[PDB]
Amino acid sequence: KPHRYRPGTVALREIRRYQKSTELLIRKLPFQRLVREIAQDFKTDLRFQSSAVMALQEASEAYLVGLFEDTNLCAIHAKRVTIMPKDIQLARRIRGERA
Amino acid sequence: KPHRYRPGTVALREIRRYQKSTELLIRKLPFQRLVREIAQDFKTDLRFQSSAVMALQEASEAYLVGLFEDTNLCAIHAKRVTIMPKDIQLARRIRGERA
Amino acid sequence: RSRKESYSVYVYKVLKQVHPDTGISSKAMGIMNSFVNDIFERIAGEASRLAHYNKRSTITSREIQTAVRLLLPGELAKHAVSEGTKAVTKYTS
Amino acid sequence: RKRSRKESYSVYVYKVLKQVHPDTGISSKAMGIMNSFVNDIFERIAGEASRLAHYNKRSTITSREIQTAVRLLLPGELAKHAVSEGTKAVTKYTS
Amino acid sequence: RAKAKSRSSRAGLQFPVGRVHRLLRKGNYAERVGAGAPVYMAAVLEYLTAEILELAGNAARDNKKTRIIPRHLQLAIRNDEELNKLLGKVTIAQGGVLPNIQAVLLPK
Amino acid sequence: RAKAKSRSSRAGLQFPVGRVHRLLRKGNYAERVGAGAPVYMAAVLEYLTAEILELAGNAARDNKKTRIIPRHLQLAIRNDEELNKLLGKVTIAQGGVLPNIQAVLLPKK
Amino acid sequence: VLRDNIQGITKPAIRRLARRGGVKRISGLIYEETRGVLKVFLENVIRDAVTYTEHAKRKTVTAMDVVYALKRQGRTLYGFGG
Amino acid sequence: VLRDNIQGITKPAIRRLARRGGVKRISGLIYEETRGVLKVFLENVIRDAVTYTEHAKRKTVTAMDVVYALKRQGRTLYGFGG
DNA sequence: CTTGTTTTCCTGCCTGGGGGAAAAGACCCTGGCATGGGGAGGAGCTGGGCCCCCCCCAGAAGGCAGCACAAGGGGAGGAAAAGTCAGCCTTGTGCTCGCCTACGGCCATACCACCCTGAAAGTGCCCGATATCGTCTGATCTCGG
DNA sequence: CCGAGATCAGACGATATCGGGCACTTTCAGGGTGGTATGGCCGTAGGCGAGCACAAGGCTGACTTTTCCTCCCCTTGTGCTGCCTTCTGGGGGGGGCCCAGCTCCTCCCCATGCCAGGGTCTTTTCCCCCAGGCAGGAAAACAAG
Repeated sequence: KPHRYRPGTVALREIRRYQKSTELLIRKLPFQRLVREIAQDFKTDLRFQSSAVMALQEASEAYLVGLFEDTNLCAIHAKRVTIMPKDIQLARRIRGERA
Repeated sequence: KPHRYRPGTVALREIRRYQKSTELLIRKLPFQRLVREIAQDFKTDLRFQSSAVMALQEASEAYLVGLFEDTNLCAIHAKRVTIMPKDIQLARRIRGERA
Repeated sequence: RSRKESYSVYVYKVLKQVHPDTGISSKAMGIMNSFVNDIFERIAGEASRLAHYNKRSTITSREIQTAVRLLLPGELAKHAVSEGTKAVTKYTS
Repeated sequence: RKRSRKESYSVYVYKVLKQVHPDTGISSKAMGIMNSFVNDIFERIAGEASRLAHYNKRSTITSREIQTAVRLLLPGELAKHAVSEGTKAVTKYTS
Repeated sequence: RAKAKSRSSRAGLQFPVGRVHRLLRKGNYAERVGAGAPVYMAAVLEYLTAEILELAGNAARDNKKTRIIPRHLQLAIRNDEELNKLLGKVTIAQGGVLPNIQAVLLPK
Repeated sequence: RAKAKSRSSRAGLQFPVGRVHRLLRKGNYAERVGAGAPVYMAAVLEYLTAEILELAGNAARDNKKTRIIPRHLQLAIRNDEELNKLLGKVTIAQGGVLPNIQAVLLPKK
Repeated sequence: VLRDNIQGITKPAIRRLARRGGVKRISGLIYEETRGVLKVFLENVIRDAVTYTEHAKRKTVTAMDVVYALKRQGRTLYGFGG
Repeated sequence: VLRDNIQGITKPAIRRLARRGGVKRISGLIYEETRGVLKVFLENVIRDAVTYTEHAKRKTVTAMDVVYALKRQGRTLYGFGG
């Protein structure tokens, strides 16, 4: 049979790859569509400076990357390796987003 | 043999009694003596308004209660009821006071 | 001899307008004056930042309205904006 | 017609860069970030000094207020060195 | 309004339009302050006043008390979801905390 | 030192004392701005800029690069303990994150 | 761009974000929670950016509007100006 | 007051503070850990307040100095002036 | 412990695109001069923070019994991960249009500054009336049998 | 499901302290008038933001295997809780004292305001060097015998 990697080594390879890089991980167009759909609920016929959408993408990705670091710590505290939604809820509650 | 309360009931009664109260839960003189000790390393021969030491006390006692209110969640997340130093450390790190 | 000013002659006139049965303690009055002093600074600072962003040198009502919208939650902002607009509309004419 | 001119710290950041590290350049995005950093800590210190001068009912922002704002805003060694360099700059500007 | 009286009465408020204007002018927020800014601010502040005083009076009446203490203000602020979001980083002195026990810490 | 020249060269700074004074004057901070307040701020900002531009230069030299990019500044800021405290709530665009793996999430014997 | 655009932050993208965050294993329900979290955060930031745009009497949301909105919530962003 | 008043925060006091936070069971190291946490926080506050005190050329630490030091850290305090 | 198998780093070559220096200009910092005004300084008053003493009893400290919960260990299953394979939709390029934001010029009306007066509110004095303490039962919760 | 025993809850006598109201004042808000300068309105332009073909190919969506991680149950002993007794020290009252924080009057040095002038900072060109891409080779972990 061909060569197959043991579960959990490609995960660390991806961790190192995406930590050594500075690229944006969400594709630009699906996020731009999300931003435009969200802003319509606030005001219709809204134009977006491309730099504004890019700034929103960078801020959102920074937020999610920082939140996953608080989630991984909760998952390690609970004597686990896998992160679940309860970890995200606890991290948000403690940091002050759910009270 | 005399009557005895099973463990946990007195703790819950104390929780109910101290959550319905408003008074200060730290003795005033031992806290004033600690404030007048911390201030010396910054500036000597400092005077201290009673209002100032009261403000410090009612700020620290709301900091510590709010911190234990997060340590309790950090203990419950690990399928526990006892609160341990690791819970306090995790709560503080997620809050941002330890990073 | 000096005198100090506080929102104690005005909070106790709204308290007797909304609940004309209950009183208020000195410590509660101090807390409720600190609340007004904090919210005033919040709104005024946000309006100042807005006016500086838009290269204006005058703090109008349309800056206070935007500061209120930014600073307060949904229903609180909706009611505060309407109260301010009613007061401004009656004051002007 | 003409286009309105913009102002930034991109002439002084580069001057400091060539003093502390003579042979390395700086990219445009990095210069843009270093332009927002200076503005951010300028606004922080200026606001702290303004509130400081309002607390003691003073109308003038002075090196005293700037020094106290620096001591209140920066961590230990950063505040020590910033206060020392600012005091040296003020002493040399006066002498 | 055409009647020439105090500016708070002219606006229908109970908060001081004059001293709010003076505080806006001498607080160094902008070089100029409009005429309707104090009126708007003394109507937002007076509404935020009656939103907390009403709930604190409700809390005081709920405990057979005819006076409002810091505990009543804390109860009102922390029980109202919007006011707890506004004053989320504010410590009410001598206010205590809401009565709250996690359901996992109760006997089964 | 007594001179008739630019106030930046009179104080020994590379940052604009005149611009810093003008921004303080038109920033609505106080009615009056003293003579030594712009000199103090133009030196505090210069020291902080020098600190970051030295740490980021070190980081860029550690990556075999002649040019400073946002990743180098992010590395400098998050690797300096006293600078990470000053910029703890700040996002650096295209700065990435500090590489780190928890000791639990690693292969064992 | 009117309906069902939240399913554009795909499972691989959320996996890469967690990998950069140091996450070694992910449960299958994490994605529908991270999407809600991202929607809430974006709805909080854009709500203030649009308020700034309306106050400026403009019809285009600018990078300065986004940067100021982010700065308001204690999430200062360096790089796009300000 | 010169030496070792951090133990003036007795274990019953820490237990009462824990009970007011909804804590049912406490380990035997929470007391030392909490004393450390209390000292770290008081050191920040009674330093940011003494900074104001020496800026006002005063030797007494007034309640307003403490209130401003708490406000500048995000922990606004109502009731002690302001 | 080896050998085979992927993935990563290294190095040389090619290339392109963007950063650093030069050039013209324009605009704001500086120098000079006159002027008001805030605060630095020297008194004075007195409020309050510090120090001391005496008393008590309320709470902390130590100990003992004992029990229930944290933690280690074993087993089961199910559910992410890793690897293929097919299609789709992102992105880069290029082309087109027109809408909106910014600049310029003009002016008008709104805000600052100043001069006075009066009335609002800030402080002090005083009185009553509500919150609390204390004792007595009444109800409810907890735990053994 | 049963009966004791502790603990909280309600209620009335009462007592002091603190909220609420009345008078003096004093100090700040408001009316009237002058002046100017900021912001609103109209007009112009062009920059950039939106919309549309067209690949192609990298990326995403789906199916299979399976391993290992999460979850549950058991058991032990250890650390936590609960109650009793001791003794200390925190809380309270009363007095004395001296320093420090607030106020007031002088005036004088510092900050401000305005005009003339240039030297420093801004924007546009451009070119050459540093960083990106890519192909071939060596090294390095990784896993199955």
